[PDB]
Amino acid sequence: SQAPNDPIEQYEYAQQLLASNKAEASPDTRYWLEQSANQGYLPAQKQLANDFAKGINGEKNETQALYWLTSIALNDPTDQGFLLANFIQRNQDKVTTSQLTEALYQMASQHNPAAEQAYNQLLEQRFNQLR
Amino acid sequence: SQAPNDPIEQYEYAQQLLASNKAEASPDTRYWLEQSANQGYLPAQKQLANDFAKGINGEKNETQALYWLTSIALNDPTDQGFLLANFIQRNQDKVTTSQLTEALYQMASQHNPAAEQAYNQLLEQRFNQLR
Repeated sequence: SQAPNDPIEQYEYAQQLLASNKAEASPDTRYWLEQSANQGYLPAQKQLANDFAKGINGEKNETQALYWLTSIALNDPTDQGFLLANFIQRNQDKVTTSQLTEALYQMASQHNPAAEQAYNQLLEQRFNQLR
Repeated sequence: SQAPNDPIEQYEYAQQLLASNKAEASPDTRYWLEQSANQGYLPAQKQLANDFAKGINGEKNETQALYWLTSIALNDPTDQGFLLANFIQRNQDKVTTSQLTEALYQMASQHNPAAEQAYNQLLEQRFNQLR
Protein backbone atom coordinates (compact mmCIF):
# COMPACT_ATOMS: atom_id res chain seq x y z
CA SER A 1 0.00 0.00 0.00
CA GLN A 2 2.32 2.79 -1.24
CA ALA A 3 -0.66 5.15 -1.16
CA PRO A 4 -0.97 7.73 1.66
CA ASN A 5 -4.43 9.08 2.53
CA ASP A 6 -3.33 11.79 4.97
CA PRO A 7 -2.48 15.13 3.27
CA ILE A 8 0.76 15.62 5.22
CA GLU A 9 2.10 12.19 4.25
CA GLN A 10 0.88 12.76 0.65
CA TYR A 11 2.86 15.96 0.51
CA GLU A 12 5.89 14.23 1.95
CA TYR A 13 5.56 11.30 -0.42
CA ALA A 14 5.52 13.85 -3.26
CA GLN A 15 8.87 15.24 -2.06
CA GLN A 16 10.28 11.72 -1.69
CA LEU A 17 9.35 10.82 -5.27
CA LEU A 18 10.86 14.07 -6.52
CA ALA A 19 14.12 13.41 -4.67
CA SER A 20 14.46 10.10 -6.56
CA ASN A 21 15.53 12.42 -9.40
CA LYS A 22 14.75 10.03 -12.28
CA ALA A 23 14.26 12.78 -14.84
CA GLU A 24 13.72 15.47 -12.15
CA ALA A 25 10.32 15.83 -13.82
CA SER A 26 8.11 13.79 -11.57
CA PRO A 27 4.50 13.43 -12.72
CA ASP A 28 3.71 11.42 -9.61
CA THR A 29 5.02 14.40 -7.58
CA ARG A 30 2.32 16.48 -9.24
CA TYR A 31 -0.22 13.72 -8.61
CA TRP A 32 0.46 13.49 -4.87
CA LEU A 33 0.67 17.29 -4.48
CA GLU A 34 -2.82 17.43 -6.01
CA GLN A 35 -4.19 14.85 -3.59
CA SER A 36 -2.70 16.79 -0.70
CA ALA A 37 -3.75 20.23 -2.02
CA ASN A 38 -7.30 19.04 -2.53
CA GLN A 39 -7.58 18.27 1.18
CA GLY A 40 -6.60 21.87 1.84
CA TYR A 41 -2.94 21.43 2.70
CA LEU A 42 -1.35 24.84 2.08
CA PRO A 43 2.27 23.74 1.41
CA ALA A 44 0.98 21.43 -1.34
CA GLN A 45 -1.10 24.24 -2.87
CA LYS A 46 1.93 26.55 -2.96
CA GLN A 47 4.17 23.95 -4.62
CA LEU A 48 1.41 23.05 -7.06
CA ALA A 49 0.96 26.70 -7.99
CA ASN A 50 4.64 26.92 -8.90
CA ASP A 51 4.46 23.52 -10.66
CA PHE A 52 1.64 24.59 -12.99
CA ALA A 53 3.09 28.06 -13.60
CA LYS A 54 6.58 26.86 -14.51
CA GLY A 55 5.91 23.34 -15.81
CA ILE A 56 8.05 21.65 -13.19
CA ASN A 57 6.57 18.15 -13.01
CA GLY A 58 4.55 18.32 -16.19
CA GLU A 59 2.97 20.63 -18.71
CA LYS A 60 2.41 24.28 -17.82
CA ASN A 61 -1.20 25.20 -17.11
CA GLU A 62 -1.84 28.89 -16.50
CA THR A 63 -5.48 28.44 -15.58
CA GLN A 64 -4.68 25.80 -12.93
CA ALA A 65 -1.78 27.94 -11.67
CA LEU A 66 -4.32 30.76 -11.21
CA TYR A 67 -6.71 28.36 -9.50
CA TRP A 68 -4.20 27.28 -6.87
CA LEU A 69 -3.06 30.88 -6.39
CA THR A 70 -6.69 31.75 -5.72
CA SER A 71 -6.94 28.87 -3.27
CA ILE A 72 -3.85 30.15 -1.45
CA ALA A 73 -5.42 33.62 -1.26
CA LEU A 74 -8.51 32.10 0.36
CA ASN A 75 -6.68 29.87 2.79
CA ASP A 76 -3.47 31.72 3.78
CA PRO A 77 -4.27 34.66 6.08
CA THR A 78 -0.88 36.23 5.32
CA ASP A 79 -1.31 35.91 1.60
CA GLN A 80 -4.82 37.19 0.85
CA GLY A 81 -4.03 37.64 -2.82
CA PHE A 82 -0.36 38.59 -2.87
CA LEU A 83 0.91 35.62 -4.93
CA LEU A 84 -2.04 35.87 -7.31
CA ALA A 85 -1.53 39.63 -7.79
CA ASN A 86 2.20 39.24 -8.36
CA PHE A 87 1.63 36.41 -10.86
CA ILE A 88 -0.84 38.48 -12.86
CA GLN A 89 1.49 41.51 -12.70
CA ARG A 90 4.56 39.71 -14.03
CA ASN A 91 2.55 37.75 -16.60
CA GLN A 92 0.39 40.61 -17.92
CA ASP A 93 1.23 39.50 -21.46
CA LYS A 94 0.03 35.91 -21.00
CA VAL A 95 -2.69 36.08 -18.31
CA THR A 96 -6.12 36.90 -19.66
CA THR A 97 -9.15 37.98 -17.67
CA SER A 98 -10.75 34.90 -19.30
CA GLN A 99 -8.35 32.46 -17.60
CA LEU A 100 -8.84 34.24 -14.33
CA THR A 101 -12.61 34.01 -14.70
CA GLU A 102 -12.37 30.27 -15.24
CA ALA A 103 -10.11 29.71 -12.21
CA LEU A 104 -12.40 31.81 -10.02
CA TYR A 105 -15.54 29.96 -11.07
CA GLN A 106 -13.68 26.68 -10.56
CA MET A 107 -13.02 27.72 -6.96
CA ALA A 108 -16.48 29.14 -6.42
CA SER A 109 -18.28 26.13 -7.89
CA GLN A 110 -17.60 24.11 -4.70
CA HIS A 111 -20.34 25.75 -2.59
CA ASN A 112 -22.28 27.97 -5.00
CA PRO A 113 -24.81 26.45 -7.48
CA ALA A 114 -24.78 29.58 -9.62
CA ALA A 115 -20.97 29.33 -9.90
CA GLU A 116 -21.15 25.67 -10.87
CA GLN A 117 -23.54 26.55 -13.75
CA ALA A 118 -21.29 29.36 -14.99
CA TYR A 119 -18.21 27.15 -14.64
CA ASN A 120 -19.78 24.33 -16.65
CA GLN A 121 -20.88 26.82 -19.32
CA LEU A 122 -17.25 27.96 -19.70
CA LEU A 123 -16.02 24.35 -19.83
CA GLU A 124 -18.67 23.29 -22.36
CA GLN A 125 -17.85 26.18 -24.71
CA ARG A 126 -14.10 25.56 -24.32
CA PHE A 127 -14.72 21.92 -25.27
CA ASN A 128 -17.09 22.42 -28.23
CA GLN A 129 -14.41 24.49 -29.99
CA LEU A 130 -12.02 21.50 -29.92
CA ARG A 131 -14.95 19.40 -31.15
CA SER B 1 -23.71 61.20 19.20
CA GLN B 2 -25.24 60.16 15.85
CA ALA B 3 -22.17 57.99 15.24
CA PRO B 4 -22.42 54.19 15.65
CA ASN B 5 -19.23 52.23 16.39
CA ASP B 6 -20.69 48.72 16.04
CA PRO B 7 -20.63 47.40 12.43
CA ILE B 8 -24.22 46.13 12.54
CA GLU B 9 -25.59 49.49 13.69
CA GLN B 10 -23.32 51.26 11.15
CA TYR B 11 -24.80 49.15 8.40
CA GLU B 12 -28.30 49.86 9.64
CA TYR B 13 -27.62 53.57 9.97
CA ALA B 14 -26.47 53.48 6.33
CA GLN B 15 -29.85 52.03 5.30
CA GLN B 16 -31.69 54.59 7.42
CA LEU B 17 -29.86 57.49 5.76
CA LEU B 18 -30.57 56.02 2.34
CA ALA B 19 -34.27 55.68 3.11
CA SER B 20 -34.42 59.44 3.83
CA ASN B 21 -34.35 59.64 0.01
CA LYS B 22 -33.03 63.22 -0.23
CA ALA B 23 -31.52 62.76 -3.67
CA GLU B 24 -31.49 58.92 -3.37
CA ALA B 25 -27.74 59.36 -3.79
CA SER B 26 -26.52 59.19 -0.23
CA PRO B 27 -22.79 59.81 0.24
CA ASP B 28 -23.17 59.22 3.96
CA THR B 29 -24.68 55.81 3.08
CA ARG B 30 -21.40 55.01 1.35
CA TYR B 31 -19.47 56.41 4.32
CA TRP B 32 -21.23 54.23 6.91
CA LEU B 33 -21.12 51.14 4.66
CA GLU B 34 -17.35 51.64 4.51
CA GLN B 35 -17.04 51.86 8.28
CA SER B 36 -19.08 48.70 8.62
CA ALA B 37 -17.32 46.84 5.77
CA ASN B 38 -13.93 47.68 7.22
CA GLN B 39 -14.82 45.82 10.41
CA GLY B 40 -15.55 42.79 8.26
CA TYR B 41 -19.34 42.97 8.09
CA LEU B 42 -20.28 40.97 4.98
CA PRO B 43 -23.65 42.64 4.16
CA ALA B 44 -21.88 46.02 4.10
CA GLN B 45 -19.15 44.66 1.81
CA LYS B 46 -21.74 43.32 -0.64
CA GLN B 47 -23.67 46.59 -0.77
CA LEU B 48 -20.44 48.55 -1.10
CA ALA B 49 -19.34 46.35 -3.99
CA ASN B 50 -22.55 47.19 -5.84
CA ASP B 51 -22.23 50.87 -4.84
CA PHE B 52 -18.76 51.25 -6.34
CA ALA B 53 -19.58 49.19 -9.44
CA LYS B 54 -22.75 51.07 -10.32
CA GLY B 55 -22.14 54.50 -8.77
CA ILE B 56 -25.12 54.31 -6.45
CA ASN B 57 -24.15 56.67 -3.62
CA GLY B 58 -21.28 58.38 -5.39
CA GLU B 59 -18.79 58.09 -8.19
CA LYS B 60 -18.11 54.70 -9.77
CA ASN B 61 -14.79 53.15 -8.81
CA GLU B 62 -13.96 49.90 -10.59
CA THR B 63 -10.81 49.24 -8.58
CA GLN B 64 -12.64 49.60 -5.25
CA ALA B 65 -15.52 47.50 -6.59
CA LEU B 66 -12.93 44.79 -7.35
CA TYR B 67 -11.43 45.23 -3.90
CA TRP B 68 -14.70 44.62 -2.07
CA LEU B 69 -15.52 41.72 -4.40
CA THR B 70 -12.17 40.23 -3.43
CA SER B 71 -12.97 40.79 0.23
CA ILE B 72 -16.29 38.99 -0.22
CA ALA B 73 -14.47 36.07 -1.88
CA LEU B 74 -12.17 35.82 1.15
CA ASN B 75 -14.87 36.14 3.77
CA ASP B 76 -18.01 34.45 2.34
CA PRO B 77 -17.59 30.65 2.28
CA THR B 78 -20.41 30.34 -0.26
CA ASP B 79 -18.95 32.95 -2.54
CA GLN B 80 -15.26 32.07 -2.88
CA GLY B 81 -14.89 34.20 -5.98
CA PHE B 82 -18.26 33.93 -7.70
CA LEU B 83 -19.19 37.64 -7.60
CA LEU B 84 -15.67 38.67 -8.58
CA ALA B 85 -15.60 36.20 -11.50
CA ASN B 86 -19.01 37.28 -12.74
CA PHE B 87 -18.07 40.96 -12.49
CA ILE B 88 -14.91 40.42 -14.52
CA GLN B 89 -16.82 38.29 -17.06
CA ARG B 90 -19.55 40.85 -17.72
CA ASN B 91 -17.11 43.77 -17.67
CA GLN B 92 -14.36 42.24 -19.83
CA ASP B 93 -14.25 45.45 -21.84
CA LYS B 94 -13.65 47.73 -18.84
CA VAL B 95 -11.82 45.56 -16.27
CA THR B 96 -8.08 45.44 -16.75
CA THR B 97 -5.66 43.00 -15.16
CA SER B 98 -4.01 46.20 -13.86
CA GLN B 99 -7.05 47.20 -11.78
CA LEU B 100 -7.34 43.68 -10.48
CA THR B 101 -3.67 43.68 -9.49
CA GLU B 102 -4.17 46.87 -7.53
CA ALA B 103 -7.26 45.59 -5.69
CA LEU B 104 -5.49 42.33 -4.84
CA TYR B 105 -2.40 44.06 -3.46
CA GLN B 106 -4.68 46.41 -1.52
CA MET B 107 -6.24 43.37 0.14
CA ALA B 108 -2.95 41.56 0.62
CA SER B 109 -1.14 44.58 2.05
CA GLN B 110 -2.94 44.11 5.41
CA HIS B 111 -0.78 41.21 6.63
CA ASN B 112 2.01 40.88 4.06
CA PRO B 113 4.97 43.36 4.04
CA ALA B 114 5.92 42.38 0.50
CA ALA B 115 2.34 43.18 -0.65
CA GLU B 116 2.40 46.54 1.09
CA GLN B 117 5.61 47.48 -0.81
CA ALA B 118 4.14 46.41 -4.15
CA TYR B 119 0.86 48.19 -3.38
CA ASN B 120 2.63 51.45 -2.51
CA GLN B 121 4.73 51.18 -5.68
CA LEU B 122 1.52 50.97 -7.74
CA LEU B 123 -0.01 53.91 -5.86
CA GLU B 124 3.12 56.05 -6.18
CA GLN B 125 3.35 55.49 -9.95
CA ARG B 126 -0.39 56.12 -10.36
CA PHE B 127 0.07 59.41 -8.49
CA ASN B 128 3.24 60.68 -10.21
CA GLN B 129 1.43 60.56 -13.57
CA LEU B 130 -1.19 63.04 -12.29
CA ARG B 131 1.72 65.09 -10.94
